Amino acid sequence: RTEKIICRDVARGYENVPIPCVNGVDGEPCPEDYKYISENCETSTMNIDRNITHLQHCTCVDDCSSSNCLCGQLSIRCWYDKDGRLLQEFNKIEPPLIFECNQACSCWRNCKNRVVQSGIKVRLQLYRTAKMGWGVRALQTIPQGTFICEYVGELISDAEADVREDDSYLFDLDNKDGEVYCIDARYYGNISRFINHLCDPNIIPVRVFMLHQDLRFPRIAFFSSRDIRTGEELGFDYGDRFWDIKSKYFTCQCGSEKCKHSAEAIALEQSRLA
Amino acid sequence: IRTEKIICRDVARGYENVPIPCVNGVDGEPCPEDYKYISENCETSTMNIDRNITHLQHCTCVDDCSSSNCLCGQLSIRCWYDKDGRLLQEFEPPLIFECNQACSCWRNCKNRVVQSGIKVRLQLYRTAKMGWGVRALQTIPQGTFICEYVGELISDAEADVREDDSYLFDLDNKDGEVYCIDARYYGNISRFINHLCDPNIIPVRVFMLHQDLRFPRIAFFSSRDIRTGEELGFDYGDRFWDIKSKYFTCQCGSEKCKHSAEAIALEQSRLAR
Ligand SMILES: Cc1c(C(=O)N[C@@H](CCC2CC2)C(=O)Nc2ccc(C#N)cc2)[nH]c2c1C(=O)CC(C)(C)C2
Ligand SMILES: Cc1c(C(=O)N[C@@H](CCC2CC2)C(=O)Nc2ccc(C#N)cc2)[nH]c2c1C(=O)CC(C)(C)C2
Ligand SMILES: Nc1ncnc2c1ncn2[C@@H]1O[C@H](C[C@@H](N)CC[C@H](N)C(=O)O)[C@@H](O)[C@H]1O
Ligand SMILES: Nc1ncnc2c1ncn2[C@@H]1O[C@H](C[C@@H](N)CC[C@H](N)C(=O)O)[C@@H](O)[C@H]1O
Ligand SMILES: [Zn+2]
Ligand SMILES: [Zn+2]
Ligand SMILES: [Zn+2]
Ligand SMILES: [Zn+2]
Ligand SMILES: [Zn+2]
Ligand SMILES: [Zn+2]
Ligand SMILES: [Zn+2]
Ligand SMILES: [Zn+2]
Repeated sequence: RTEKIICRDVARGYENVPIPCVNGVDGEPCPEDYKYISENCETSTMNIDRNITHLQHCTCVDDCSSSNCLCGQLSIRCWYDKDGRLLQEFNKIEPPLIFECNQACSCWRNCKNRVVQSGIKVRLQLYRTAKMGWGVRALQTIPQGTFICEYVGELISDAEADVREDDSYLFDLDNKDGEVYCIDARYYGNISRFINHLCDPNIIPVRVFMLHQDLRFPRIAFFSSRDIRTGEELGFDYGDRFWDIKSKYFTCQCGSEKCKHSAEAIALEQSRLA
Repeated sequence: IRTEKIICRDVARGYENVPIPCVNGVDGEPCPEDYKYISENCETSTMNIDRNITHLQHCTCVDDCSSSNCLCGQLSIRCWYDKDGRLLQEFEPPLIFECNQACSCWRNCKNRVVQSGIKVRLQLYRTAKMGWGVRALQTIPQGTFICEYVGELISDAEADVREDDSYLFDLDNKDGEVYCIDARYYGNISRFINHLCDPNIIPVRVFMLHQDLRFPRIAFFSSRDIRTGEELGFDYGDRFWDIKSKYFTCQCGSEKCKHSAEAIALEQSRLAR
């Protein structure tokens, strides 16, 4: 079947680049059972602290590439290299919080510590996969450590998440201390709502602070964990919490030799304990 | 002969769509730094703007929002944008409702002028008699968006007690409590726009990515064709000058000046008759 292009830009011009949609698998048209938003939204108010006097900020008179940058120190160091990519030694299993520079800092808008707030730069495509519904793939090579996109949706409380019927787009912010919040991309979301789980993932989520530092509401940034080839599907590890629940209802279709959540893998992890 | 020096390549530090340089060919005054340049309004207490996406009025247009059927255009009061993004008015103050994240239209539709930011080239420069001012670096057709009045959102009760009121902009909320934008400590290029009795820009209230009626945003549009080099200015209003004329008079130098010593005396002469 021909790979028809069915939307020139699912983001309707809201991103720095278009995100087209194609389907060469079945007759499903472009997905429209949600509202594309490029930045997080609220229905009920979350009362995010946006008091500018509450911000920690730097006093740098350079490009914030020195070890003197107070915003880099809020994460030990600035984990961005000169090209805006995560460093090699960056912890990819236990990422630190990133504090980017903000409107209170003395530095310029193009300092070295503003990667996520500058938006999508790589060419992505929404496409129909063979076995996992819609997915997202790269239309270019992407070096390791490159910012891909943010997990964008509706900010909700943990209590609201628990009464939501469809949890297939629910991202837990993992607030360890105090009030717990989630991003639900079911009704409002961006391209990230279509990114599938891979047991051999090529992107990782990182918690980032930009225009506010209300620690209840980290923003979720995906960075590539290795070099990604053109045409390669993007995916992150949804985590054992997700699969511990969902695997009762469906198993992983990633098809990797390393797959941890397939029907075969589940049967092995069960036949063992027996 | 004193030469003009470029003393800052961009007072906005890269936050605007274009750089806004500062020059001084008048005196020894250094680039103004007794404030924090911000490109968007800030808060220093709980304002918590209502951004509930489900409560935004929005349109369903599948075109570029150029038709009269666009709900957002229909909500706008006594004004509209032409095909080039220029504001036309009837001349009750105008009120603009731009399209937003809830509308079905694209980010580049015809009802997105103010939210797309500064497009005209402006310069902060030292004036002869009015301190710093802002002038055009290009021809600006009538109705063109110039810049937004940006600063610290405060309640009118807080505005009543601020010590330096030289940068205080009253939003004049009709229904509900009144709020103000104070650009004294945090502000953008607009904090430097002087009063002119022959003004060439006008402030217009606008809603964009929220419709929290406490906080219209203030957008300046040209009220006539402006030539390169002309100082930009708006009418600060009689309420400003009724109070401030005790302390200083208007130095705009226009033959139409309303607030010089001579104009005030003449107005007092007219009232006495
Ligand atoms: C992967 C991850 C998450 C996360 O929420 N995943 C989602 C899966 C992906 C969403 C796109 C769906 C998840 O588990 N949903 C979920 C769980 C249970 C039920 C039920 N019944 C329903 C839905 N939260 C953090 C991570 C991290 O890697 C690190 C962190 C600090 C950013 C914190
Ligand atoms: C001009 C204007 C305003 C406005 O606040 N001006 C400022 C002057 C300019 C600021 C850049 C300084 C103003 O008066 N300050 C002020 C008044 C009294 C005292 C004392 N003691 C101190 C300071 N507010 C609207 C307008 C309009 O034209 C229409 C509107 C609907 C947008 C509503
Ligand atoms: N590895 C996977 N194996 C099977 N199904 C998956 C896998 N990854 C994602 N999915 C499906 O996609 C859902 C998660 C969505 N956030 C991803 C986009 C989804 N594919 C869609 O078409 O809307 C899951 O709840 C599954 O239904
Ligand atoms: N027409 C005017 N005549 C005299 N002073 C003016 C005039 N317009 C503005 N000013 C001065 O500028 C102040 C308002 C500021 N928002 C404008 C920028 C100011 N010129 C500065 O250098 O910072 C007023 O309180 C006056 O001190
Ligand atoms: Zn810094
Ligand atoms: Zn910086
Ligand atoms: Zn900083
Ligand atoms: Zn798998
Ligand atoms: Zn419309
Ligand atoms: Zn609209
Ligand atoms: Zn529109
Ligand atoms: Zn005057």
